[PDB]
Amino acid sequence: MALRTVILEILMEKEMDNSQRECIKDILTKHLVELSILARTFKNTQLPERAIFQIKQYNSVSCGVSEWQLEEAQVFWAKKEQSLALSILKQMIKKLDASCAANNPSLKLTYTECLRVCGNWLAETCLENPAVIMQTYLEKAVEVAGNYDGESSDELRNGKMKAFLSLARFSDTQYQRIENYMKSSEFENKQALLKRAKERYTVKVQRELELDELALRALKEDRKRFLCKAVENYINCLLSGEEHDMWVFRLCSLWLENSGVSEVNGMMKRDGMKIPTYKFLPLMYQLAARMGTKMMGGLGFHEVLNNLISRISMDHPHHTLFIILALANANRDEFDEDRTEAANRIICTIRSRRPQMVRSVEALCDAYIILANLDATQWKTQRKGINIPADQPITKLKNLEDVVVPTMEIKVDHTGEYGNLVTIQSFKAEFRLAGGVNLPKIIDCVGSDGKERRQLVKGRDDLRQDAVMQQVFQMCNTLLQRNTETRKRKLTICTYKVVPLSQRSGVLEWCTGTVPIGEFLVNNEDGAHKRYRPNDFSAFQCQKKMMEVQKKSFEEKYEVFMDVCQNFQPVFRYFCMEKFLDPAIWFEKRLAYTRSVATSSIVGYILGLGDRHVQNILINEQSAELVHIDLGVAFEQGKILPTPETVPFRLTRDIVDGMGITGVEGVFRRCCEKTMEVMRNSQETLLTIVEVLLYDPLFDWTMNPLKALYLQQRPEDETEIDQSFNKVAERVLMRLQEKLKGVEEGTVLSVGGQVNLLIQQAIDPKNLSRLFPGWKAWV
Repeated sequence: MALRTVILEILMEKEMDNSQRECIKDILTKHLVELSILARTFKNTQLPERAIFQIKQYNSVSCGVSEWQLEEAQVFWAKKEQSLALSILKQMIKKLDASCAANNPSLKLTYTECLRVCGNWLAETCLENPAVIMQTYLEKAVEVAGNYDGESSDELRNGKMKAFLSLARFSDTQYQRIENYMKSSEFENKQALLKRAKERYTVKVQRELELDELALRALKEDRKRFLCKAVENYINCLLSGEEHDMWVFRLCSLWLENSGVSEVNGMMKRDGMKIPTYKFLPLMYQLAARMGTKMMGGLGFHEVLNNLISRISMDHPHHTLFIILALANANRDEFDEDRTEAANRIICTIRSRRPQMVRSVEALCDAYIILANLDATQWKTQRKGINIPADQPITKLKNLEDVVVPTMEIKVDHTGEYGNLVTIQSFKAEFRLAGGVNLPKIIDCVGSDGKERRQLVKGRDDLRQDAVMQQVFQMCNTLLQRNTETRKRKLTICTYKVVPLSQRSGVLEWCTGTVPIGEFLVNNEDGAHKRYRPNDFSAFQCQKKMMEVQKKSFEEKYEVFMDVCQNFQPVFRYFCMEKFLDPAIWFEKRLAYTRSVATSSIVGYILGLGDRHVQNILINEQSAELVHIDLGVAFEQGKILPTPETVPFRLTRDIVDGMGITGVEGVFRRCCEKTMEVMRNSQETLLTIVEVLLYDPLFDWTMNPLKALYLQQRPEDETEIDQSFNKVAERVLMRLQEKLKGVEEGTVLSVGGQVNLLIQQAIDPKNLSRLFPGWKAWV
C-alpha cells in the first residue's frame, strides 16, 4: 500500500505534459479508490480515511461523474457515525437520473449500485414507514427489469449477478415480513379466538375479518410473485454462478411447506426449473433426502411436483440419479407413504427410458444391495472367536467377487461434467471382523487402479436415522467456504464417506486406522505403564462410582472424585505424554489436531454434541482430525436423560492432553470467539436449515421425543403428539436465539464472556459429577 501510494504521488507530480495524462490521473484516482476498498476489506479506521483525504486533495475537485457518494462511503463504515448523507445519496440519484438519464453511457452499473446501496441502507434502518420502502422497492425492480441485459457492460454476467442480489434482497425482505405476519398473525388469531367468544360486527370484527381475508390473498399473491422471481434468479444463476443455494433451499422448503396451494405458481416454478448439471448436483444433494420426506399425494399437485423433480434430476444422472435410487430403495422387506412408494416407482420407470445405462445400473444396484443384505444376515448368525476369517461360503463369495460391473457409488468428488469413471471390478475375501453389537467386516474394496476402500458392512440396525449428519457436515463445509478467515486459519471439518443402504443395513468406512481410545488405554495400563491403575481396578472403581451415584446421596461424591483424580491423573497424563514420538514435522500437527478438537467442540456447542464412548471417540493416524460418530444426542436429548443434566459435554482430559498451560486456553478462546463472530452473520440460513431438519417425524432419534425417546433407548445402551413436536421446535428456535446475538438471561454477553462461561461450566465439578458414571470414569 505504501509503495503504491508513493507511485501514485510520483505519477501525480510527473504527469503535467500530455492531454491523456489527465485521464491517466483519473485512473490514478480510481486506483486510490481501489486501495480504499482494500482498506475497507481490511476493516481499518485511519489509512482509508487518509486515502479519502488524499483523494479529496487531489484532482477529485473537478467532479466529472461525481460517484464519490458511492466510492467514499466510509463516512458511515469507517466513521461509525451513520445516517448522514442518505438524503444526499437520494438527491445525487435523482439529479443523475434527470439530466444524465438522456445521455446514459455504457456504465449503467452505477445506477444498479446506487439502488443496491439504497436498499441496504433502508434494510439497515428498518424504522421508516413501509409505504416509502415499497415505493423504493418497486422503483428498483422496474429499473432492473428495464435496464438488465441491455447495453454491453458485462451485464450478462455482472449485471445479472447484481439483479440476482437485488431480487434476493427483495425476496428475503418479503419472506421476513411474511414469517412475521404468519407467526404474530397466529398469535393474533389466538387473541381473536379469545375475544370473539362473546358470540361480524362492522366496528372491529368485520373489519378484522376483511383485513384477514384481503391480507391473506395479497400475501399469497406477493409470495407467489417473489417465489417466481427467486426461482428465475436461482435458475439464471445456476447458469451464471453459485452463492444462491441458501435462498434456493429456503424457497424450496417454503414451497414444500405450502404445498397444495398456488397450483399455477407451482406449475410455473416447475416449468422454469432449468439449471445446469453442476448446480443441480448441489440441489440433488438435498433432493436425495427430499424424495423421502413427508410429501404424500397422488391426486393433488404432489404427483406433478414429483414428476418435475424427477425431470429436473435428469441431468447429471451418473451419480445424482444413482444416489436418489439408493435412497428410494429402502422400503423393501424382501426376504404409510404408499403414495410416495408409487411416486418413486414412477420416477424410476421414467428415468429408465435412457437405454444407455439406467436399466442395467438399477438392476446391478438392487443385485448388490440384496447381496450385501444377504451377506450380513447370513454372517451375523454364526459365532467364532476373536478373529473370524474365512467368509467364503456365503453368497458365492460376493457372486464371484462382483465381476466387472459399474461401481464407485460414492464418488465424493461430485461434478456435473461426468466422463471417465473408476471401477471396483476386483475384490478380496476372508475379512476379519471388528467390535460392536453386530459382526461388521473389514472389507477392502480394491479398485481397478488399486484404490482399496476399507468398508464396514453392517445390518439389522437403524443407520439411516442419523444419515443427515453428512448433509449437515456438507452445509458446514459450504459455510466455511463462504467464510473468508476460515481458509486463512486452515479450518477443516471431519467428513464421512459412508452411504447407508436402508434402516436395516449400512456400510461404514474407515479412513486410516481409526483406533479408539478405550482399548488403547487398556493396553497402556497392561503393558506400557503400571504402579497406579490397571484395567480391572479402573473397572472396579467405575462400578463403585456407579453404585454410589445409584444408592448414596450427592454428598461424599466430590471427595471421592477428587481422590480418584489426584491418584489416577498421571496415568493418562503420561499415557498421552508417551505418544510424543513426534518428529520435527509434528510441531504443526500438535496445533492441527488441537484445532480440530476445537472445531469439534464448536460444532458441539452449536448443534448439541452427542455421545462420547470408546467406540465413539476415534483417533486418526495422520489426518490431523478426530472423527467421532456421536449420532446419539440432539439439542434437547441431554434433558430426556434419567436425572437430566445441563452440561456442555467437554472433557478436561483431552484439553490437558493437548495443552493445559502457557495461555493455550486463551489462544483457543480467541480462536473460538473469532469463529463464532464470523459464523454469527447467517442467522436466517441457520434457522431455515434447523426448521428443515426438525420437520422429519420419521427420524424420531433426534429432536423427536416419543415416550421419552423410548425410555432413553434403554438408557445409555443397557445401564452404561404434534404438540410435542411444535413445543420442541419453538424451544429449539428460542435456544438458538439464546446462542447467537443473545443468551438465556437476555443480556448480550459477547462471545468472549459466553465462551468463558461455557468453559467454566465444563470445568466445574458439578457438571462432570452429575452426568453419568461412564463419563465420570472418562474424567
